[PDB]
Amino acid sequence: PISPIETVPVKLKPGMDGPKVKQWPLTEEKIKALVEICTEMEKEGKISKIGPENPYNTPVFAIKKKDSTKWRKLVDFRELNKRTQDFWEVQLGIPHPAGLKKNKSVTVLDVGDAYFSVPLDEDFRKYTAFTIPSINNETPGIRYQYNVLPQGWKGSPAIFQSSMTKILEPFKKQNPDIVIYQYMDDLYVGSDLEIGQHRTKIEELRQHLLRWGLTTPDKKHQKEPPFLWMGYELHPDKWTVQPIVLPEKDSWTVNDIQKLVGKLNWASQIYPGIKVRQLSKLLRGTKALTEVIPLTEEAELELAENREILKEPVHGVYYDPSKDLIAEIQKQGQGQWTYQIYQEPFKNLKTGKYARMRGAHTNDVKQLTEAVQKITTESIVIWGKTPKFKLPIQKETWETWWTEYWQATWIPEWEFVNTPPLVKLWYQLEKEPIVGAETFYVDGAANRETKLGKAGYVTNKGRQKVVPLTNTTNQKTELQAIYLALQDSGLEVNIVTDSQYALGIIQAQPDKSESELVNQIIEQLIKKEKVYLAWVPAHKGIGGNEQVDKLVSAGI
Amino acid sequence: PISPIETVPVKLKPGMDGPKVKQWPLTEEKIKALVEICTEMEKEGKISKIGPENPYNTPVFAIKKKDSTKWRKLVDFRELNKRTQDFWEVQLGIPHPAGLKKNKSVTVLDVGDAYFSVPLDEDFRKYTAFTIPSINNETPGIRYQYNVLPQGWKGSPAIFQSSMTKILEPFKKQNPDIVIYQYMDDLYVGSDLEIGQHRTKIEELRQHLLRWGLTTPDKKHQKEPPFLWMGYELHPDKWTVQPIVLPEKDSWTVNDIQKLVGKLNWASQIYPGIKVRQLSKLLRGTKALTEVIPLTEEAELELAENREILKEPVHGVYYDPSKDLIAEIQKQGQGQWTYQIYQEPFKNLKTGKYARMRGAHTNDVKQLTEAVQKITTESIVIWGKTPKFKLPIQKETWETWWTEYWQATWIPEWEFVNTPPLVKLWYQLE
Ligand SMILES: CC(=O)c1ccc(C)cc1N[C@H](C(N)=O)c1c(Cl)cccc1Cl
Repeated sequence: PISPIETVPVKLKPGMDGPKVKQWPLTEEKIKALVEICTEMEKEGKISKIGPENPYNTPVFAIKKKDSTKWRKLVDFRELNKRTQDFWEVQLGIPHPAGLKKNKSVTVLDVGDAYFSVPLDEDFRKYTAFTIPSINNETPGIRYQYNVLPQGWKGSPAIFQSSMTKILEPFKKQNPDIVIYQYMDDLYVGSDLEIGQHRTKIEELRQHLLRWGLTTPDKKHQKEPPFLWMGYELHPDKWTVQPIVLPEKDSWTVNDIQKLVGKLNWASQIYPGIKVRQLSKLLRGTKALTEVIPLTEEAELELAENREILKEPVHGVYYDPSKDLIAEIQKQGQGQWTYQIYQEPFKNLKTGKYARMRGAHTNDVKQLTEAVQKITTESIVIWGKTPKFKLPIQKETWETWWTEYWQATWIPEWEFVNTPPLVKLWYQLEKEPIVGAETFYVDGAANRETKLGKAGYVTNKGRQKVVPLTNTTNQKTELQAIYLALQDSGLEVNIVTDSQYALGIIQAQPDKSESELVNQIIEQLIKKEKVYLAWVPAHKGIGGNEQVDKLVSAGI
Repeated sequence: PISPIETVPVKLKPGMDGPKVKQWPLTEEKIKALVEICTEMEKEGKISKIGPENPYNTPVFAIKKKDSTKWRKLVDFRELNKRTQDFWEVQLGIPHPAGLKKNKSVTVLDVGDAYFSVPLDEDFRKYTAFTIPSINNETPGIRYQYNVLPQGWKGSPAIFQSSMTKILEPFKKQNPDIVIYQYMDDLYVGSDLEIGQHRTKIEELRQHLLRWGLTTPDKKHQKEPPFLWMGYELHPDKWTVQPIVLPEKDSWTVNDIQKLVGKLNWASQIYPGIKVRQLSKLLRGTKALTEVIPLTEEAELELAENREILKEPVHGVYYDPSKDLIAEIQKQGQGQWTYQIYQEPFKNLKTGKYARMRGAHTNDVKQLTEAVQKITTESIVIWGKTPKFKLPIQKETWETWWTEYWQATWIPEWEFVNTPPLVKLWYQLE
């Protein structure tokens, strides 16, 4: 059953012609298995035999699935799709269940031969030419040509979709408010009507579509209530991913690990808490899916910490615009945060996680804010709205942050919340130099080639000190030098440096960085009373640097 | 009504196909407003829904330009332009009046609604494709395409260039000593007469416009503290400065001297020949900090000498039309920000400061946005070109809120600075 719908105009890429592939014949029972279909497809009008004119060929395959009772054929337009223009991103984006409205009754219709009913541009047909020679290859004159949308062809999805949207147009007019979503070969119709009253409109729709050439194989409903779409399991008032099982080996590889992370992240949507900090930190090695990565102690305590949640099923609610939106964020540590969005208390709408990776040493606040972002963006993408934010942070601490920081930002409606992992700023460097504090002119370097450096300092009150180092960078030195300046200093101190690099990291006021040293320095910065810090040129710089660096250089 | 007027065939730079930009997700309110607008335009024949065959796209936004009441439909043609207009930058480019800047007073007014009646080349509309995004990717995007001349586009006024000049003559005649530039949907008008006399000459042009066509210059209305009436009045008379400013008092302690010399060494990268060694020598003693040390002799010669080199500086003040203008702003005080425009590092064409009354709306973002816009127009006038902004903010953050305080018909190209510049002083530049 063809469709009387206006076919969209299709052409090839600028100065490009259609495929011509005289495929090698096969005098098998397969050759007859085709005619069984073609000479019943042309009958149904789907295809048509064309004259021995110019129409160029395309590969054909009469293969059938494993034990498939119905010996169905399939043609692959690998080269054609190369020549045909580009269309509109059929399914560019994806609808997230978390942003749907609870419907009382729903039913899914199978639009299999949907593509086989939608017509094709009368001027593009010729490109779909294909042929099939029999036994002694004495009769190659069995050439056909598509009239509807060919399965697996480039435009088939976009067009069909397009056509379909236009076919539902008038239906959702005579009876609007009826939710209808199409996806590939699926039609999710949902309405807030009683089973009977609901099933009424369905048959209407069916006949409606039937009058457009497109047929619905299943009589009424056939798809069982628990739906599986893109992994998502759908229910009238709840959603989740029923199947979410991750096996346990003893010596897996990158190939398996990526998938593990994949599944874990996938579950992040609902399963609150699911972390992957250490679980992924190891994939940093040169990608080789067949290379076995030894599990670490933390990787162990994590997977197990994860499985704990995954072992027990948890669901998600739907959207109700009438109620306001809200989301709460909580810190998990090591740069890992988790968020949950909901309308009704504990009536989880959806959850997720954000992580500042590949980079290092960053303020706790910067993240909280970065977190707010990911969400905001996500909120809008899904509900097209910004949620009220419930986050663990004092207004004051936050205020001083944006007032002190350089990069500009904006955190909308937000309110305070209490939780052990209370995010805050533990220290602040003195703006103006401290008057009654010792001064620690510091310096540090390393013979880049030899890898051996020297860190140390000198004070206003001639209190020098120097400590050799090996197997470290010029940077690790500059930092070490300060840790020192801190160690041997009092409660309130002023420190001078020659490294613009060292300067930054500190001002960032980060914390809990994987870098052992940085931690040893942070803890010092917290204990201290007052702490001023200044910066001056490394080489041609004086102020003392013209004698502090001449003291830390010995070897090359 | 379908106008039988002939169009101009538009061929861009071959080897470069049409734009396929990503439509940023929008607020519900924003989408609906855009739906309203479009549905209306669709009726007005202006635009027409298309099918899948059209694979191209262009960003669309909802602004509140007028005075924050009705929604304005902004379109990010930043790409299409590059694709066509940069080859129509010569093929139909509008020359810039290098005196416009030397002017005493300038006013900018919208004239975008002008191209709405004019038709567009048949074999090109496809590229004008833009999309209204569906929430949560519900349904695919609502796709339309301009049948007439796009507002956001640069190739639009180019074509209208003719019809514009013609209509301008009468005014340009009776009024010779008045300069006029046409950058996109806006017309910049400059005069040397005092505001009162100048403002009246405007309504004149405004009226004259409305006389010679449905070209309606959006009306007048007050807004800020000191009550205004109409038009964005700029005054390029004061469009100059030297925001350097050294400490006229605080130069006693070690630190004051320390931090000082650092900036001066960065100044080396800009103003050549800046002696500080004689000065830096007074600190080489690793002495204690905060120690109030008075200034010496041979060191004092490096202070005043290079303090006058900052007042009158000139060297390579050349602007290359071949090169592009780059402007990077940096957050400073609680209200003030600082921008620096140049085409080549340190070769500062124009440095300026910005600040919005810290109180009426101490919004971090709002300011930046505003600043960006101001900095922009400043260039337009001075060079007739939009700078690529190096923005100190989070990529996502911006793509979320700029459209909230955006009061311009144009959208400059931007980048995001994710690096902390030690270039932040009491009064910083670049
Ligand atoms: C966008 C949309 O309405 C949609 C997208 C993907 C899928 C699988 C079902 C969809 N809608 C259907 C429907 N017929 O409304 C649906 C909703 Cl609204 C809520 C819960 C389950 C179901 Cl099946």
